[PDB]
Amino acid sequence: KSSCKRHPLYVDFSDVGWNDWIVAPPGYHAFYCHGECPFPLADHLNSTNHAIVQTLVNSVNSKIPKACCVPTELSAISMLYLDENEKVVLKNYQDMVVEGCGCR
Amino acid sequence: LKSSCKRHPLYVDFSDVGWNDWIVAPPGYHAFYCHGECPFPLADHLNSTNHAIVQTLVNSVNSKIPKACCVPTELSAISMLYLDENEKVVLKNYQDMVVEGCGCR
Amino acid sequence: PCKILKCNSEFWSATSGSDTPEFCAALRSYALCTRRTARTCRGDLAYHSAVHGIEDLMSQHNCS
Repeated sequence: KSSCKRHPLYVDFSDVGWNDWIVAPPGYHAFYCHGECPFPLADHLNSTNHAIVQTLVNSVNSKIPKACCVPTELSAISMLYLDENEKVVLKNYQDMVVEGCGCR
Repeated sequence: LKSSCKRHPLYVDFSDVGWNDWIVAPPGYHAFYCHGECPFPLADHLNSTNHAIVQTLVNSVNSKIPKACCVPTELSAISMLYLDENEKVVLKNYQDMVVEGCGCR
Repeated sequence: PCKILKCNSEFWSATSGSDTPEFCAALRSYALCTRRTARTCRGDLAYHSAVHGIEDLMSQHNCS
């Protein structure tokens, strides 16, 4: 089974219905994190002490789930929406793009 | 049907994981863990990132994209005792040891 | 200044909880909460996720 790494994901706002409020852009590359968090985890700069302990505990007791593969580095994006009396508004939305993954 | 994202108990016994070979004190500790579904809604209440919202929304349209994952979003530190080469008791604070809270990411 | 944080936490009490058990009256009231803070949430991501989510539970549970 594949390890924790970033995967591509382009979000088309029309496909999720957010085209009803987002003027620009039509979509964007969000990415996503997926994959297993196995022994050892330290090879990941991003893997918290808990993520290590949980994974170690999991190797002794299977009933305790492994650490999870999630974004640990994110970037922001600018988006355009409409104001009252249909004026354009620019807003920066944070944690929109996965720059990196890690076990947590 | 399937349980939501919340903290669960977990006591880690260092002897059970073999870390008793280096940790003098404590014998174990309450680490906790996060588990559960991240379904609609998620912001502040379940506490998620804009990405976790987008990923979850995308998932509701395309099942092949996984939901946001339930993970610790608040962690606390613990003091631990070990021996150096002098075989003297050293106290070290280890950060991100205890889950204080969960959320979707 | 966007009140979905209030609205989302208030519905995350009624549902769940404790389909239709008995309503839909939790979905009717949450939709109204959004419908009111509508003007203070034009550029809010969760607000639009909320409004988009409510719609999906409305058609599945077949209320109205």
